[PDB]
Amino acid sequence: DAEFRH
Amino acid sequence: YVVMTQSPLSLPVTPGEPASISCKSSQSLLDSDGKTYLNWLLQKPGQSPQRLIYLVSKLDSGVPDRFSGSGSGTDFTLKISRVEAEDVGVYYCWQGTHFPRTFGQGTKVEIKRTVAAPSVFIFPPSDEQLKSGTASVVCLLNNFYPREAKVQWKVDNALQSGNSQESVTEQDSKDSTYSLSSTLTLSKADYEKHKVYACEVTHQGLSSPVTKSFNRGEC
Amino acid sequence: VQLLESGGGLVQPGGSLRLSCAASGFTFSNYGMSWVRQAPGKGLEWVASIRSGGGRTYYSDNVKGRFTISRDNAKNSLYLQMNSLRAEDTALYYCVRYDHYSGSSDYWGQGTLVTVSSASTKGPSVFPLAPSSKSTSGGTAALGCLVKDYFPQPVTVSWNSGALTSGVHTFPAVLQSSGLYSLSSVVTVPSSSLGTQTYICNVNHKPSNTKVDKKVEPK
Repeated sequence: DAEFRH
Repeated sequence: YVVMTQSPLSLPVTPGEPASISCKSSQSLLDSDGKTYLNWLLQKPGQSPQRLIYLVSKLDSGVPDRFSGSGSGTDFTLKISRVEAEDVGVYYCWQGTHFPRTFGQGTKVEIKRTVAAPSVFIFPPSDEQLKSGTASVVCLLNNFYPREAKVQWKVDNALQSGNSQESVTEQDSKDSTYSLSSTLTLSKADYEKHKVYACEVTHQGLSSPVTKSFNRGEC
Repeated sequence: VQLLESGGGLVQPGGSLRLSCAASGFTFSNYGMSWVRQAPGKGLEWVASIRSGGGRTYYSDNVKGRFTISRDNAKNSLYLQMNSLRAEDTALYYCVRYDHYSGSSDYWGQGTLVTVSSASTKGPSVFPLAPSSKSTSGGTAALGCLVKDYFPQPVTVSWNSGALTSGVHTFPAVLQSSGLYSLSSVVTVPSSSLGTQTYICNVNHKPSNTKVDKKVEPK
């Protein structure tokens, strides 16, 4: 999921 | 990299009673944006996973408020205030703070309903199968609780070994029972050297061990 | 909102496979998507992600250089091209939507099953489990279908084309020593219906193009 932010 | 650890891995709970599942991460799930991306989903028997909770404590669409989530840092908890039969299944937490995405191992919730004895049915092989050279005998144990059930095959009173297999359903979402299918398989020749085929069921709900049988020929 | 995966099946080690996910019920182009896998009897493991913008992708360490995720927004489709497959890649593969509004993945598809093995495809034999006598003191009969010796998974069973669902138990398959699967599906019905009501199990084994509708009659 973190890959979609940052 | 970020390991998710759940506990307990198996959670039997009496309906009406609360339940708690712990979820712990190897690193804090507090993101530099100030949010904590910890989530909970449930996988029911024979179904796709469905989300229950996001951002630690937020209820997803359609999710009953007996579900709640709390925690911070590396320490989190899913709570069910009053467990219902429909809550049966495997619960997973997962973190969206660190790449890559990691899930917990899963916690199977079991509902502890009242003891129910199995209804036992025996099935002789079909003539279709007999034509193909083999012979399967099925013993069915329907809608019982709890899960522990002993099934032994006897052919002309001889205890069988190494020629049977069994399968058990997941706990039913509606009546919280299990069902078991035991299959004894022989060559047609072997099957035709005997008369009496019996499956013997032992279960805590039964007043005494139960035998269902038939005699081969007019099988 | 629906995510429908296809393309799973049997492939030899070192082989290739191409999975599809047809999406509907939402504006597909606006959402990040991922593939997540579940090996039977085990947990959830993230496989790959693709953003809504720029065709940017992400892969778990296990599949780097072998899997390629992509999307066709015009077809509302997600794709997973899988090369150099290994036994360890055997799993149910789910299409999963990322909800940026909640900072977390929400919807899961139904999954499509990938089996990596050198074992041969085999279609099942479908045998009737005939309702005999009585079977119960209380006016209930049990009948069913034995689906024997198939590979790979999965097999689906319905009764009377979906009309009959009450009291149906389809058991999890048992992996036999030979490497082949068997399962049974059973239903309890009123004893009085046996004379008039027709019972047919509809068995589907897609990997072998097998479609069987088997009429189960007493005696």
